[PDB]
Amino acid sequence: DLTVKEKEELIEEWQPEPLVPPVPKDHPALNYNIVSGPPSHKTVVNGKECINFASFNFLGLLDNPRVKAAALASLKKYGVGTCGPRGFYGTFDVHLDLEDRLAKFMKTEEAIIYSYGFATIASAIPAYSKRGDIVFVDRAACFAIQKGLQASRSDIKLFKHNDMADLERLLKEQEIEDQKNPRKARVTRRFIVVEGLYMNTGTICPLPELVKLKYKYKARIFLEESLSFGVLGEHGRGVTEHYGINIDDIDLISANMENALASIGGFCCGRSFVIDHQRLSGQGYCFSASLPPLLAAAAIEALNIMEENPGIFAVLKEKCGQIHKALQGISGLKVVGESLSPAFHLQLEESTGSREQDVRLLQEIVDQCMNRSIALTQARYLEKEEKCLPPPSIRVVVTVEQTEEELERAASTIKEVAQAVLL
Amino acid sequence: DLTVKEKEELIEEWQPEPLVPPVPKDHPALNYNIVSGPPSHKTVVNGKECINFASFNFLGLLDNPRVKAAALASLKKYGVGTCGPRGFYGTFDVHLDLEDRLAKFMKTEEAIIYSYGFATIASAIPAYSKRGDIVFVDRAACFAIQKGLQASRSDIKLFKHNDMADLERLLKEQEIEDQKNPRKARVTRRFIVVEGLYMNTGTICPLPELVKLKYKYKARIFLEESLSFGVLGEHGRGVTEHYGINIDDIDLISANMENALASIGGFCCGRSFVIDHQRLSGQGYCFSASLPPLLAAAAIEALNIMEENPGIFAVLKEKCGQIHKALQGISGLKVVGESLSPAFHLQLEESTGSREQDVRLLQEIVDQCMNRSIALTQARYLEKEEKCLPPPSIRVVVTVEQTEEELERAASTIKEVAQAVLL
Amino acid sequence: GLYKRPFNEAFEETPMLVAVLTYVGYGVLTLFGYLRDFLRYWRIEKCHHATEREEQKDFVSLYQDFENFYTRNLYMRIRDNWNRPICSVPGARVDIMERQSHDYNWSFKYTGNIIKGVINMGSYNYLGFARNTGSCQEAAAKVLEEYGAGVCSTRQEIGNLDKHEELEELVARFLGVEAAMAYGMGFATNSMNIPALVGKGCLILSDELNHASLVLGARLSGATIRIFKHNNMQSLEKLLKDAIVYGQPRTRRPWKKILILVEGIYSMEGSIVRLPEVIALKKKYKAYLYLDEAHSIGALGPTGRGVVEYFGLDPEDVDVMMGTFTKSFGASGGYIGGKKELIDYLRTHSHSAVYATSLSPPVVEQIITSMKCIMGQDGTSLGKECVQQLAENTRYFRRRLKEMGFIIYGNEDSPVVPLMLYMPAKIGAFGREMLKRNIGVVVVGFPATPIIESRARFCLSAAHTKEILDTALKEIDEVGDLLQLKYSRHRL
Amino acid sequence: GLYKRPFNEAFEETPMLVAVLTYVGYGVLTLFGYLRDFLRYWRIEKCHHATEREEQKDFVSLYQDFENFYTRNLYMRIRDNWNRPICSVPGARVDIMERQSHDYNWSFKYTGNIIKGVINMGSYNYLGFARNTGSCQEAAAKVLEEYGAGVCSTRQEIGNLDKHEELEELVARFLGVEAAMAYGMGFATNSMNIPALVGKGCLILSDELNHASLVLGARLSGATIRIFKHNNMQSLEKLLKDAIVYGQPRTRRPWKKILILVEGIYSMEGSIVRLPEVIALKKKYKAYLYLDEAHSIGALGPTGRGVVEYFGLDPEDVDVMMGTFTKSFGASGGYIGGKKELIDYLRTHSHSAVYATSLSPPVVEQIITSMKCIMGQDGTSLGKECVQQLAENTRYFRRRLKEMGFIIYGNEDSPVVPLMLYMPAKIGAFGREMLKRNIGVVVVGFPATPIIESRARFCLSAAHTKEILDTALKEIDEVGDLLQLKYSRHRL
Amino acid sequence: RAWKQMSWFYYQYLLVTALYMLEPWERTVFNSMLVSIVGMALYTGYVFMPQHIMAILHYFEI
Amino acid sequence: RAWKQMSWFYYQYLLVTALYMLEPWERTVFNSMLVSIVGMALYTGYVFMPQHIMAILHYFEI
Repeated sequence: DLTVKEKEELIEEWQPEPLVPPVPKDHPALNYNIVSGPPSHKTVVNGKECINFASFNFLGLLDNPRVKAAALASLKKYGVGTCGPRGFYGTFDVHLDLEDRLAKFMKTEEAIIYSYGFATIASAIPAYSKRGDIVFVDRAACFAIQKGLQASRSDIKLFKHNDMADLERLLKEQEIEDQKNPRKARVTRRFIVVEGLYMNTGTICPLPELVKLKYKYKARIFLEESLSFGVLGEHGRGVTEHYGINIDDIDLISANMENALASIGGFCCGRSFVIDHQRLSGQGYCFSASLPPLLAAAAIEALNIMEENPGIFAVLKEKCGQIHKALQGISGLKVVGESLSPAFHLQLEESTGSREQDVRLLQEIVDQCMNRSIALTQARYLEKEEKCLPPPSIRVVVTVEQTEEELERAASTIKEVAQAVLL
Repeated sequence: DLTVKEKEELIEEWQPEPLVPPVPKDHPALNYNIVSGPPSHKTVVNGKECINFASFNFLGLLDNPRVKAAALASLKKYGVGTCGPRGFYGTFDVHLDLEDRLAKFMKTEEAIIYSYGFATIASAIPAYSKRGDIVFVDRAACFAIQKGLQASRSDIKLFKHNDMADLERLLKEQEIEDQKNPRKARVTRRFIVVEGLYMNTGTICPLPELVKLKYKYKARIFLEESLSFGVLGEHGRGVTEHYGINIDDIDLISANMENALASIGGFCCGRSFVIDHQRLSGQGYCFSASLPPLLAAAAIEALNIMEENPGIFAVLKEKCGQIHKALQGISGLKVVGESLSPAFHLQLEESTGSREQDVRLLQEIVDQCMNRSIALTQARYLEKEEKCLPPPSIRVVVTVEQTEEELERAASTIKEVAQAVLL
Repeated sequence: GLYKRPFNEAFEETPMLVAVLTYVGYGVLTLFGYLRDFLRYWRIEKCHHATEREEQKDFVSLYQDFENFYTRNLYMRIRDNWNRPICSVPGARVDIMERQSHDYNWSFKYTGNIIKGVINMGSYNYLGFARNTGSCQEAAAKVLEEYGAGVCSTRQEIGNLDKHEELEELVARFLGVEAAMAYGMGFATNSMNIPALVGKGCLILSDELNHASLVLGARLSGATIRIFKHNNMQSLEKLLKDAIVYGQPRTRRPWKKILILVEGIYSMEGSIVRLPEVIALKKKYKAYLYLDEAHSIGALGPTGRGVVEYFGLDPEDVDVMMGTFTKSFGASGGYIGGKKELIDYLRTHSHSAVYATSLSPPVVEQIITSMKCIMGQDGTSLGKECVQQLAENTRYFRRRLKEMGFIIYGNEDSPVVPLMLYMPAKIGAFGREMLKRNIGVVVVGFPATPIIESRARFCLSAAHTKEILDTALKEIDEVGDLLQLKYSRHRL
Repeated sequence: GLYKRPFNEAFEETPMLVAVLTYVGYGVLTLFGYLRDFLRYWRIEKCHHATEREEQKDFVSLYQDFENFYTRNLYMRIRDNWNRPICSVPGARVDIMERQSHDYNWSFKYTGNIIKGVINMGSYNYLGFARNTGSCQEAAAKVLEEYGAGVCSTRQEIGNLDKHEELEELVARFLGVEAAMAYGMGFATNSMNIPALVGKGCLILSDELNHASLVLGARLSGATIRIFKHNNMQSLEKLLKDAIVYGQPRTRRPWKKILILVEGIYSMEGSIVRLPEVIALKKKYKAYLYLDEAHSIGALGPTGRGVVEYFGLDPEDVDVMMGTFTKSFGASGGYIGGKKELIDYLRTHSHSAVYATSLSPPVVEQIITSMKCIMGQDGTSLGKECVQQLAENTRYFRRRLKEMGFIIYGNEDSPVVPLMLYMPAKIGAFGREMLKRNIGVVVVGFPATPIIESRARFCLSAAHTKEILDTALKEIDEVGDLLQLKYSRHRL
Repeated sequence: RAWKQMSWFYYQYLLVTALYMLEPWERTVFNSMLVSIVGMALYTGYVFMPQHIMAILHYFEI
Repeated sequence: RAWKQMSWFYYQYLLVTALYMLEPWERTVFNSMLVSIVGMALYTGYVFMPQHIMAILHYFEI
């Protein structure tokens, strides 16, 4: 084979590529916004006072005195750290109380609490779906769902965004492939992974036809309600209440407590038959510390406040209606979103050849708006990693706290700035 | 094995290294000397008039009116180009006359004429030595001999410079290896390749012991007389006449006509048994055009002039003696050469850590001497390719034309410049 | 690879008769599990398990039976030793809520009583920063009053604050490396920054026993994964040589990069990694080093800067230094330290930097106060006392147990003390018999350890005074006499 | 690979009966050579060969017998057709000194007579610049009077003059490339600049029939050498793909570089290289191109800039353009053209630039005057007339011979016309029968061509007026009738 | 004190044979199976095997 | 004119069989060898081979 001498001199030649490629200095993501003080309404960004149009705080529960008082009481009781997984002396009583409160609020049997919003749906999917199964995931699915699907080794089939003709086409092709080989088709499970209200688009999924397709073609729906959990429906139970669909048809509803509840974490709710598997095969649950008690008590108090007065959902709905109606008329931009969606997008009508020019035009608009005391933000994606990479877009986020006058002024400011910059 | 797709994408990845590495701009070899006019005594280098101490013109036959007249007559007869190899209507009558003149001058049977001085000994050695033979080449052998040895695939054994103890040691080890396997030792030929007066050192080889070693150990001497052909001996027949050795003991004497005869070419002389093989197996002879007639007639006239008056060898010898005796006393330099050698060296007594600093110190000395109307040159080697790379050194070349006063002034100029620069 | 101080570690071998009896016990459990499953299938016995809803019985079964075998027939019998609901600060003594099951551990009902003053040997507060009073708690209360609990947006967009920058610079000063970045979950740190560093066409050399986060992060990236024997430098060297020489598996091109994933302290084993030899082989073969210091960042070292201070080496030699604030500093989170080029590349191309919510403000305040206490910036001598007391506790506890006749693993300087039980009934028995004597211990078996090696891991702390250790040693001696847990040949 | 004008070339196949008779003739020669060698060994017959001197008979024999077999028994019988000593300027008509041998070609004696007015079809003056009168000769006489014959030192040290710089810039303007360098021997050019470009760890793809200089230059460098079939682009493509994919032979690393050595016109075959396809594959697979234009630099092209003008391609696509002034311009020498980076690297690291004497001054003056005549810088129309006349001569001669019934090789536009003989007796017979009729032809056989294919190469010129071609065609027709050299099936 | 020794021996039996985890009826099943097999082997030795083994055991006991 | 035709046929024989290059005694050696082998084969055909081949040749000639 090979003599020793050429082996050492081969080992000597080999020079590895550098660990990190040299990033360009003119990277907009490299410069971060330094938000002094709390990121509340009327914040201070980069030294300039700005009304907050960029933070996913739909109900305005981050700065509520009751939430802060409850978190302070729990902090005085238990402290800041849990110091262990949920299996090894890391399960406090507040964790169990919060799980029970979530299960009662969503009218289901069981709920499970994860310490990080990404990990809940990056770890729910790999637990149930294994190698050999089939997943019909929507095209415009957030990065967490994509990494969850990649972690498992199942066969991923991406259908067009909110297009049931494409889903039925894929399902029928799978029926044919099943009839080709029945013995394998007896041990293959079919999942439909959809999101209740997509972050990449701002549009809502049609559950009345997804339920019928699931019942006809022997599939199982995994729903991600992250953005629709606390905003949609009369009582804010998500998209299932908005459509009136029964809660039992959907198998696993996974959301995160960071957006509406304003406390770090995540949770998956469902029937005990589905949930109890995650307590042992969920990696983000078994192999990591539990949620700190103060955050759990803050989430419990937020759930109480959501249960007391359900009118904040109505006022958020009417503010979304007002801002969406006013934003019609931007010269150089188009609104991508719906009158119900809290957080929607502003994209470029006519895109230049390079994406970077679009990114920098939108950044110019964002900066000019910020100087005028309205703080916007641009949607940030990993260009190399996204399977379906959305167009660049400013992001407009609405909340019950912003007055009507602030909404009208935001609309007028964006109109003038966009007409000037796009000219 | 490999599927097609990875084959095309492999072909796509592969990026070749650039053809030529980026040479540094501060390379002394990159800047050439622009010698306006003929490179004769009292030349003009870089716009400065300088007495020529750098050109291998030992007898001063480049500018002799008789040589120019003979070359002009032959140019008027035949023209400039021969337009074919020696096999295809490319053998003029002047070629045969020159070969016969060389054979008569060196008192041998046959001589063979090559069109290029490097090719004569880069092509004589590969013709006789084949794969499996043994060559005991001197260590300080010029690049032409090294490339000749590399062209053949024989086993090269380098002994120490002018050290017969090392040669006898190598020969005895070869005797032992022969006694180990006699059947192979019956079909192995042993060559000793030596030079009559080395260019890399300026020292002369001891033929009285090389001849005895050849006769005792069944070897064959290949002698290169390039630098000693026209300078050494009462009649200028080379080192064999200087030592008095018979011309028959040496098998093949190869030299070039460029240095002393001042006309491009080369030649190998020997017994017809040895020479006649080169006419068919010498690549530089069979596969290249013949020497232009004007150069051959110039060489014939130079041989005539050498045959008429043999006192120029004596005067060159005494000038070498004078300059070598005067050069003793340089503060920072040492003389590497002999009182008989025409072209010798000046090297650094104490060498710094890096060779480049030595090179630039010697270049400073060369330039300062040139500004003072004495044109020197530094020995140029290929650092990457030389097997035994000599130390850097200025080169001093003597000639019958330089007056005694010019020699004394050259000695004094080099003394002052070297003492100043090395200080 | 030079060890300034001696590097002695003992992993005594499994006995013969103990392995045979372990296998007999596992066989009995497997046969009776098959019998119970057979009775459950034919509906002869009532099952306390949820069944798929009637409208979905014709669907393909969600769980294949064999997949959950070990969970239903072995783990469910001794489930009462896990998920114990404490109801107080997990200091040296924790309050455990009492629960009992009438369905043989299928469902638990909480009785009124709460067990008070349980000696806690399962919590991770190595330096004892888990307190409900002190400077850290008051500072966290101030930050909670001002900033509020939780931030509502990603780091890149508007979720970056001033506290995060203060924490990052403080961490960079703490470790000694040029720059560092902070995340909200150590699991997320690994699983979201390993895929950014490497990709297809690179080799990842991971230890035999790595945390599930490192394995998941390696799997998510496309790099080829090769496993070398646990702390066996000969195997690492052989793998490095073969990888550099023979190149990629199919198209034998050279590797783009070679990355070595190692940990500071392996929690289950207790063994400290042979860092000097790892760095020697790294420099010799031009590899890159990823060092997870979750367990060693506050415990090991004369001043608790990690394992690099423990061995005395230079932090600049380690390419990427991961770490976690959960164990020692008493607040959830994670961090990565390295040169500024690496930190900028991560700040741009880290999955959690782009798509995940950042840390909470009270948590970063607690981390900052803990780090300032350790470094002596506070001005008081709490930082010096805790590390010395933890070292004394570790040496005392390991000496006392090894001289009673038990089998203990790992380097003599690691705070985690895995005692060894070796049988499937003794896993449950040890936990129950400890809890009856007011000690809380962590017992782990097949899912996290090899089948034969079943252990009870102790985690020492600077909160444990000498009286607490004396009581725990007395009760462990009594129980070991009761259960015959003294398998040591050499010492008794 | 697009050919603007048609690219038609014909290599008609060896007949059957002719191959059989060739083999019978070679067999008879081999058997009688064995018999003659046997008689020579036993000293029954006197040998006209030199023998090693008596004091060196015990030495190992210098020449092994079999090595020289073909030289003594076959070549020596027809040696009189080679090394003919001309004694005049090799124009359209040359004077050959008459020689005869009484020892059957072992030794030649020069009779008094000189054969005058031999039509010369073996000299290389394609453009007819070989004259003893004219502007070029007078300019060379001026330079000889001023500078003198021959320079006495290497280029780097003091042997660089102004004439060399003028010639180099003139060559660079001629070809069209940025820079060019001049050497004193084309053989030396190849053998001394191929080893500088490549080394160990690179691949050299050389044609089947390359000049011995290119093969020697490739051998001197350590690069691996692979040979593809003569002008078979499928084989070149397959070799390129396999080389790029499978890498080096033992350690399958990627190649540092891939170099393709090709020629303009192959003198023996007469075939012009398919340049557009070579450049297409080069650009597709990222290889480098070395183009030897020894035979095509003055012949081919509407204005005689080479084969790149002939095909109309861009000179900047060819990486290295070798060339030789011996054939067309009537003065010995060589050159390399390319981008200035390449030329500077060669001026620094070329073996002949460092160790070999530079060109002579009268020769560079002749080259400069010839180039200025061709480019029209002189102002007179000699440069335009010569190329058109050479093209007319080539087309006329090839048409007339192909319509007589002979077999001719190569593209229809190449001046070299290899007629084919195919038998070992006819090689000698054709040469002798031509010379009896006052035509000089070059006959080549086994050492330079495959054994079966033995040819008589004609080299056309702009000096040959139509009357000279008419006479040569008449005598070739007569001889072909005499020797039965018309083996063509298709035409007669 | 003999009764406590016997009880601890039985507890060691439960720990070693994994019967500690199993429900009481599972313990009765396993004990009945073991006693049945042991009695069958004892009868087989009584009828087939020589009494010299019994003599050796009696000599060892005394 | 027949003699010139025969002489050119012989010259073609010399060219084809490579005898053109060989010295005269070499030509005599080769010619004697060829005639000897041909005569031996002719005698062998006369004694062994049937005369029907001779009849076929005679019919072809006429």
